[PDB]
Amino acid sequence: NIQDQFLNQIRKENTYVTVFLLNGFQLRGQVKGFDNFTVLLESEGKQQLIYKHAISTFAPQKNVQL
Amino acid sequence: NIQDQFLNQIRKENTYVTVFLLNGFQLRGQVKGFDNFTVLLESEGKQQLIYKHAISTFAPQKNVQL
Amino acid sequence: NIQDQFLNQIRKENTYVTVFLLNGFQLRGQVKGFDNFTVLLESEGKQQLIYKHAISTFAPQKNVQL
Amino acid sequence: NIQDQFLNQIRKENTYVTVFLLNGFQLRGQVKGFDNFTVLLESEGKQQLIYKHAISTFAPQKNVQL
Amino acid sequence: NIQDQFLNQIRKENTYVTVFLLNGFQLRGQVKGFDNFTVLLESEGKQQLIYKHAISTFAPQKNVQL
Amino acid sequence: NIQDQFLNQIRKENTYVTVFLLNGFQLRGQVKGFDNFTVLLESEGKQQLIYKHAISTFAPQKNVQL
RNA sequence: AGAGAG
Repeated sequence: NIQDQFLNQIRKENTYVTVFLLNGFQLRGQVKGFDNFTVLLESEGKQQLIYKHAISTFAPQKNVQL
Repeated sequence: NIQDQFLNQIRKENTYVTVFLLNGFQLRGQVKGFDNFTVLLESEGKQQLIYKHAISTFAPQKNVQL
Repeated sequence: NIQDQFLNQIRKENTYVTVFLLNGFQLRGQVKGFDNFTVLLESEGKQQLIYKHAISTFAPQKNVQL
Repeated sequence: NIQDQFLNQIRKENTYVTVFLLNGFQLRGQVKGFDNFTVLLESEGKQQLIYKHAISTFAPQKNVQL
Repeated sequence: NIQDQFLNQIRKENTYVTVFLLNGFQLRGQVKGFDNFTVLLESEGKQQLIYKHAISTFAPQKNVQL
Repeated sequence: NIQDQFLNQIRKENTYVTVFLLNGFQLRGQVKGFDNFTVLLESEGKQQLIYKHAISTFAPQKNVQL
């Protein structure tokens, strides 16, 4: 499982991440949680629960070790 | 399971929530209930059954306790 | 199950619902049936079979009891 | 199962159908086949295999008995 | 199973096929193979692995035998 | 399985692929890993985790053997 | 957030 490798690191190394969404919107934050369906993003003040189905791409601040 | 503590908790506390849809359209209100597939939002007196497949992000009012 | 309650109640009541589609399009009419994948809507004497995957939000005209 | 009722009739009564798609495109034809994933449309000369996932709505030429 | 006789047959006969994507973009070519999730199209010398979730419609050259 | 062959072969060969996204967006880089849900792409020293649900087409630079 | 595909 890359996805889970990727995301748990980005989570415990508190990396800043841009989340690109399906529509083109770009969100920036830190991942504080994830399950099979959803990502929990700390992003500009707020806790936003993102549906994985609406995410296109994670562009990390610093590249992850996998 | 974060999705489900997120949703149940913002439901118990009538947190005011911004739901952003996949299309960009954004909706505002409170979650009356949810199941596997759908989120019942009240939106100023009014009921909207939203499919979660049409939902991108929950941005609640202040931060819940997970 | 909120979806099925919500949806059998609007079918029963013969409620006028706005169905916003994923593209923003809006239909209106009344529900005549559903299954796990589809909603049959009458909208001006015409039956339209809508897939639930293309639906965003059902906004009914009087809130529902569930 | 409405979906299958609907579609098998529209198929054996050779009804003309507009298929509205997720993007708004409108296609017109007769259903010559369907499986769980796909619809076979006779539509302006050609046999087009449509993915159900890309279909929003079937608007039949004459309303179906269900 | 229509999808699968459709695809295998247009693959055996290098039928020229218009694939319309979900976005409207349309692509033209021949199907080299397919699996559960993906259609290998050759498109003038060139290989494109397309996810079927990104595909709306197959419009082949003349009509195949199903 | 064509997808996994296709994709392990471009990962092996270190091929330059264009990945067209569902929105039309184009990325380019090379595949470093995949799982059943995601592709890890390096595109200019940066790792991007793309979901397969957001991918339309992988257009590689030299056709693949499968 | 009222529908004809590069």
